[PDB]
Amino acid sequence: EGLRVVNLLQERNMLPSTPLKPPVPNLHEDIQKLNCNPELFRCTLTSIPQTQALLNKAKLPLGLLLHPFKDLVQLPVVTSSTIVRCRSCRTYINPFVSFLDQRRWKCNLCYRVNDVPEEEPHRRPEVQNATIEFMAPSEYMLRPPQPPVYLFVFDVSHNAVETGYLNSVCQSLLDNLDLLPGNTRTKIGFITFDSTIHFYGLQESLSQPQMLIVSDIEDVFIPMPENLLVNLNESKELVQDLLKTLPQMFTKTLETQSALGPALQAAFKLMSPTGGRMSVFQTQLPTLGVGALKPREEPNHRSSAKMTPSTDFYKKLALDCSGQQVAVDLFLLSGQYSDLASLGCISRYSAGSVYYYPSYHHQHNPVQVQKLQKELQRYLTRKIGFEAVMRIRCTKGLSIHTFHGNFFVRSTDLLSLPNVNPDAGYAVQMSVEESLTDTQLVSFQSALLYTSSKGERRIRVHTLCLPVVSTLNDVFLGADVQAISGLLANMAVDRSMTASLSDARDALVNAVIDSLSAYRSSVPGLMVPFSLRLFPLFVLALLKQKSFQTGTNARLDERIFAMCQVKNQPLVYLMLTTHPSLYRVDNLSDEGALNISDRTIPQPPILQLSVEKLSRDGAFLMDAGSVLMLWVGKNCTQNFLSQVLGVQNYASIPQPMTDLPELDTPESARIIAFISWLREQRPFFPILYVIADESPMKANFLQNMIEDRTESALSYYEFLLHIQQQVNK
Amino acid sequence: MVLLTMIARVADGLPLAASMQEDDLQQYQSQAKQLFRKLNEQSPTRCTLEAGAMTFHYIIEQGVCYLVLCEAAFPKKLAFAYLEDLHSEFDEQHGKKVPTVSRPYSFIEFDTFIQKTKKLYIDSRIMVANIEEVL
Amino acid sequence: TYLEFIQQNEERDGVRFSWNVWPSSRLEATRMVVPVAALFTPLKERPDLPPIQYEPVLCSRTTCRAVLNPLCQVDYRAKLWACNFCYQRNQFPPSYAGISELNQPAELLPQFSSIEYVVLRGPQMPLIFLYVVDTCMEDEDLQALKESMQMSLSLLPPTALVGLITFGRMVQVHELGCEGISKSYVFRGTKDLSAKQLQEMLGPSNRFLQPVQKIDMNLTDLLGELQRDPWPVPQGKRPLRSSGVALSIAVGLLECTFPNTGARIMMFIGGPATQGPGMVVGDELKTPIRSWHDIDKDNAKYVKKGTKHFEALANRAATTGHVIDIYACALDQTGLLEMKCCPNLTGGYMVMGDSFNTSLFKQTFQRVFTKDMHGQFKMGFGGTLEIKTSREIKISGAIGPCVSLNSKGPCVSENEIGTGGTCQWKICGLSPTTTLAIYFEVVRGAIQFVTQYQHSSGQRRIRVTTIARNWADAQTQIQNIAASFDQEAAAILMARLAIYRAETEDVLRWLDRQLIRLCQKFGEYHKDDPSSFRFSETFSLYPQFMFHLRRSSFLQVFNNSPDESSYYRHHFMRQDLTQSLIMIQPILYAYSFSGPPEPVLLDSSSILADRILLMDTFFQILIYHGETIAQWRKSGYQDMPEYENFRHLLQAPVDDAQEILHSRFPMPRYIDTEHGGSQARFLLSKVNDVSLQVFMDHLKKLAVSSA
Ligand SMILES: [Zn+2]
Ligand SMILES: [Zn+2]
Repeated sequence: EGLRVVNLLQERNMLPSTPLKPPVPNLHEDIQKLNCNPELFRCTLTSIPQTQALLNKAKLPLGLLLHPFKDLVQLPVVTSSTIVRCRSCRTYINPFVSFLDQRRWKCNLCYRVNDVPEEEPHRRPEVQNATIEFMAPSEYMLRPPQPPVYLFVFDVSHNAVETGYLNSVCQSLLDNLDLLPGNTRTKIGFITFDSTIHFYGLQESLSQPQMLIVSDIEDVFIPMPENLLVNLNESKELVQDLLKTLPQMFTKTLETQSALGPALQAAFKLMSPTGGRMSVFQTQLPTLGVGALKPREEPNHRSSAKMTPSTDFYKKLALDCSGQQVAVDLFLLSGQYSDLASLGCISRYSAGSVYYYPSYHHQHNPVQVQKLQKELQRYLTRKIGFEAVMRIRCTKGLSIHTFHGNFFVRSTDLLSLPNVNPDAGYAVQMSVEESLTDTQLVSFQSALLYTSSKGERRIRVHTLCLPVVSTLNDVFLGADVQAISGLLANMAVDRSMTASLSDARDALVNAVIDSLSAYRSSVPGLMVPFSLRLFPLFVLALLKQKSFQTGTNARLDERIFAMCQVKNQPLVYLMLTTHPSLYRVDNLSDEGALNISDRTIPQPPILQLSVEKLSRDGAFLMDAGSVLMLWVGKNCTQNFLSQVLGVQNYASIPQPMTDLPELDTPESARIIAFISWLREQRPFFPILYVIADESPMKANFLQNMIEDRTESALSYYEFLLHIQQQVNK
Repeated sequence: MVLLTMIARVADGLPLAASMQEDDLQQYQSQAKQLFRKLNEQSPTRCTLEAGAMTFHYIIEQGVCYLVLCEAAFPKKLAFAYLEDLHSEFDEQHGKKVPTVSRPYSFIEFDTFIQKTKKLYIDSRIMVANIEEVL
Repeated sequence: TYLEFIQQNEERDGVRFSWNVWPSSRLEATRMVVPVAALFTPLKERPDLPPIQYEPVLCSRTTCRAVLNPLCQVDYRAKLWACNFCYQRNQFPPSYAGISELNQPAELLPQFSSIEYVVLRGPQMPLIFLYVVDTCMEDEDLQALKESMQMSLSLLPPTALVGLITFGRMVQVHELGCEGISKSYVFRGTKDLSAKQLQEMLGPSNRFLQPVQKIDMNLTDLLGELQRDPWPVPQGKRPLRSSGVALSIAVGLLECTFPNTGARIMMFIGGPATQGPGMVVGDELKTPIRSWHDIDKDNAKYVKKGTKHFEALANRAATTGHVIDIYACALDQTGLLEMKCCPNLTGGYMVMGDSFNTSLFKQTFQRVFTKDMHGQFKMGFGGTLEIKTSREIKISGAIGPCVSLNSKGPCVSENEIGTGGTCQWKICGLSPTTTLAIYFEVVRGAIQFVTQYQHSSGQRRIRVTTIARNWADAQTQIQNIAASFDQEAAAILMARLAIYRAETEDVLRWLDRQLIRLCQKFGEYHKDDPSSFRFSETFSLYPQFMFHLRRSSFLQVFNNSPDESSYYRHHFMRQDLTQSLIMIQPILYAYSFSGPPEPVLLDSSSILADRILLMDTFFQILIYHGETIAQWRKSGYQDMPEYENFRHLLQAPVDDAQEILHSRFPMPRYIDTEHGGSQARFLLSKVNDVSLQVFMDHLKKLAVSSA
């Protein structure tokens, strides 16, 4: 372990060769063993400052990062006829409560003594598991459990037809039609739109589905009281025929304008009585009707930091969908500026999520074609919850004051989540409202009330316990650098809209300065604690990420989507994208985890993101979470060209090489064994393309070398030099 | 002459199945749950309750309450005919599993039959008391 | 013979005048009780005239431009003809350079005073049929209406264009043959749409108006899968029926796609409009539809606003040149009163029944598509009627299915009647039976009727009728005029005036004053002696016609629903003389053992018990079985072989009925009742101030006293 001090100017090799593990809170052995999984619930400071003055001195943000609906390997379910909650703050009984009278327990959040109901009480599953799911009684639902409703809204303008996205989306719905979450209550519907809005009636009594057109754009309505949202079980054959027909209905269209606004109003009216998931597919700037947006000139590498929505239309509409338990997921497949800064609001405030496919085309862009294919497979098959609400409770004295993520905050900090998807991550920032002089431990509890796809009201609960410290040194010792970077990233996105991108970048740099300057005054080189040895590196990576970079050719919709990913993804994938993992893979061996029965899985050491680590004589795999990029040197060995790639020379490697061939070699075995171990750790299948070469014009591989310099950004060593000039000014 | 149908277990007011379509509901669904709580082994097995502009009709069979709400001008004759169509089907499909369940709305998927039978009555082509008294 | 003259001139020229000799002096022309007027049937069929395929020879005077006709003086030596209207001398066109005495052009023969020209110069347009179907009705009625439409669709030419609009709460414009999807454009039946708006919202043949040959199959599969309006009807409510918005969309669709061409907008409703503009009644079943009693006491808040909406649609469609038909079958009323202008201003049909699922409607509807000896529909489209007169004759106006083109000229009179202020009228739809009424004013004489229309075959045709009537010899003015009176035509022409003033509001006081004035001018009598009054054979039937007219359902609207009044008046303002007389005064026949069937008087003194009557009102064919024959029939004498003569009797009126029961366009209702039956009221109410004898006594008392 070690509470040592690091001079970053002498190390410069401080990144370990093994994956970073989240810090263990300085807790007793019996308390920590029950603590929540760090993948689900984690804090930036595992040792909570006792006072707000202490927290202000440390110059580090206090906050939580949670992934509450993540897929689990084992989930205990309590079906108790009564759910034991505190009579004052309604905190669910949890492993960190205190049984004194054995028939009375003390709440660990408000300190009130409660009566244990006639229903070894500390052996109960509610006390033995920090993560647990309850069965919500009838008082925990405002209405009968809503059925699963899936409404798909397709843009079919002339530009949308040219992309060809409709073919894969309809084909993906066909392949996954029986895998959609839900029972026999499952409902489905379809809407297409260009300059007018098109509904689709689905009745078995008819030879074919009927297309109903609403052309009154300023005054939309539902043309039929039935057969628009149909039961998938009963209309399976008709839904299939409509999916097989849609890609061919608009081949010779001439509609160039898109009435996205009115189409969403119609879709909202259709889903309003029930709620559910609304999948919008858009390919261009909306220009017709309400919600129309003006064109905007893109920036260039010469542009300074000089973000926000153009209209509040899609924000007002999302809040309408939120009140009706409707979540809007936005699929943007645009080859030109579509003002995602405004369209994205439809997903932020409805607990949806946005998906971006820049310059999608069914022939010219095979990368985005397979990317949409893989993301739709997960999107349509992953579990789902409906009409959900989440509450975050913390021990008296601590107060959540800022929320981050896709939802709507109601009164008394009630998080409205029309849908809850298992790939969403949320962030919270809190402060010490009252000095924690009384207690030495504090707890945090998130409760996720939702309706399962089977029609059962469930409550998933996580509880995290942390100790309270009273010195500056103990706050620094328990700092979670990745969690701090994740919270800072979410805070900078808000600063980007509230102020500007310039102020967001300054606040990120000043975060490292003030934090380390506070540490220096509390102890020649750049001295940092061991828990923050990677702090300037990760913050530098934020400043070179697509969200906050400056001297790049990043376009408007590009940057907005990166910020959407910061606000919506869990911590683990923010880090994988921001600071990718680099391994040399032209010489994999058997020091790995050859424990998984019949597979070796090599474990190459993690390299730092510098070209100085590369070599024109070998090949290197980069893991950026969403994609695996395999850079092969111009002077690579002949053993790697044929036994792994299947090629006889560097000059015959296919330019778009969409993946690796499973050749009959032990070379193409270890690498396919190590890749398979990486892509089995995540739900969104990361496409691997070896397209990365010395000259594919797709070697953005070098962009992820965040330690090196460029004509517009500092190098890592220069960054430390810049930091040092300030810490001891 | 619109719709609101709820099926519950009389002993504990446990919800079994329901069916609601708006496009308020919060006030009358509450009253329908106050009624499910008051019903016991002394209550009338067939009754009609007056709620101002609305009217509750229910029957009790096999310890299972079948309740409907509608505007008062809806035919009282058709309300009980509709509840009879629901009882015979629900008792035939789940009547022997009702006294064993514990989750609320353990028979949600009865939603379908309620709604396909519902449209057969809201399209033209016993005891009376004030609900405020019972509550 | 004056009777032979009147008959032969209606057969040849399709005209029937009130006076066939015209006043030559201003004193007589002003003192004319019944005006000089004409019942004119422009497209009357006749013993096979030769369709003449060349342009009409026009007078070369820019003002006149009359058509060459048998009244023009022709000099076959100088190749000149003199206009009978303006006296302009005209050189023959180059094509007529070879005409001769022993072989002269058709337009000069007196038997071709009425003649039709075919003008073939531009590409012919196909016919257009737009079905506007109501879906707020029972399944028996909807299925029966669907069956009637598929029969009409099976009779259309392959090149005819068809569109389908269905409505109820919403209005759906169907795009036919979109292949694999069957799409439609849905609109709110709650707000009106203009022709420009509808053009923008929707985007030779259109996507909505397709040839029958290329679409009939997709239509047949669509027309057979139609269903009720899916919106529920709560207890005690009428369905939300958007008839007014459905029609304005049907009108607006054709106005922006095929203007100035023949087209039928066929609208089939199963109830009144209950929503949106044009609404006739609210959706409360407890509030009954307005009655004439309600109209009089201002207890009908929708009538005025609903009428104004359909009058705007009718004038939009008449300006564009399209036809609107109403086929209204329901138990209660349907709003024909507020919608009457659409088939009245245009030449559209108005059919009314209790159910589309009747032999009455099914047969009436197929009569619409009756073909001639060449397999062509008997309909005409976009007719333009121009009338030219001698300088002494002026046109007061027209009454009938038409609309003014507001073309001024010297023939236009100041004193205007009905649709006046013009010498041109547009008739968007006409049949061989379409009859107008033109009223004239004198300020031989000749009148020329020129009717240019689109034949159902696509050919452009011009029908020219030139008639002449003698000026009254001044040494026998009122004597020659009196003998030329056509009491049948004058009665219908005066009925035309009365109905028009009543339907655009005393009218009976005007009818009575003109009858008394006619008695005092053309009757024989001593002063203050009613016993001395007699009428000539020329005028003797006119009082009996006025008696039935002032008591008829055309002027006494109470005892009828407001829709029934508009329906009766609709068919009276379009019919010829023979059928119009039957409307005013039903013709009666008798069937008894003592002799063959005979025409008897319309008096209660004909209602015998041992007799079978056959009364023909234009709208009903009734067969009354007197108390004696009704008992023999209730007994069973007919079936006995001893009484085969009692089978000739009870089926002779049923034999003569079927012949006329298949000719009349609106198939008249067939009634069979007897003494004691509840359906004999229609006979006792048409039979008999009080009675005709009492009516004549009062008339003779007023005619012989002060003027
Ligand atoms: Zn508590
Ligand atoms: Zn002339």
